[PDB]
Amino acid sequence: IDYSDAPDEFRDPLMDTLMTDPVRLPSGTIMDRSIILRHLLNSPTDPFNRQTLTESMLEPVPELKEQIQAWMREKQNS
Amino acid sequence: HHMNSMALKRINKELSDLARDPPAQCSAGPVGDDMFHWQATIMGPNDSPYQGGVFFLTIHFPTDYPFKPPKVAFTTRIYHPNINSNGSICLDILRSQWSPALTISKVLLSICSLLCDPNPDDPLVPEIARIYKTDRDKYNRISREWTQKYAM
Repeated sequence: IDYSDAPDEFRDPLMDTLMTDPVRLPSGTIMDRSIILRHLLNSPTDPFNRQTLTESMLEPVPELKEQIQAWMREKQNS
Repeated sequence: HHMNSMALKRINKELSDLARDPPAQCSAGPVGDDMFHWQATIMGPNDSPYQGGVFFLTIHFPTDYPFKPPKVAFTTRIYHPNINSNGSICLDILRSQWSPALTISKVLLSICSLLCDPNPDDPLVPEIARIYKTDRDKYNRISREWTQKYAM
């Protein structure tokens, strides 16, 4: 079953899905690697500031990931 | 497909966000049952010659939404340099200039702020574009003449 319910934040800016591999664009925006990657196939640009963007420029955000994983773990009780 | 269910999930939020927040003079909903097919309505800005008239649109969402821009156009006839007999609209936002961050709510506004101020240097209907440039009075009059018989 399971769902979300997710505390925003974890949620993707575009699709509002739960993230599984958060990354930060140069923009300072945090996106799910999966989503953003699909955007880069069409146009090599940040989907916000419309500045040039490539995979290389994506830095991972573990702090949040663990935060999500731990959250998913808590959502395994009761 | 998976990229289908996803695009849909987004479309849904957009619709839920037009309920928690309706744009200025703008209204849009699914044509019932089909989610990738919406109709939109516009109350004709009061800073335009279309003031009063109600103009209907059709929004067809790509299955790759929002990665690909939504196809949208007028059903209602309207006198404007950037809208032609078919219903086509001339907005960069709807062509090569569309960002996945853009939403329907946003687009409608972009369209209204076009009915108030048209871009005649890049016109969909040259004949009209020349009237706008040379003789505004003509334009405004005509725009209303059409808003009169077509949009009411």
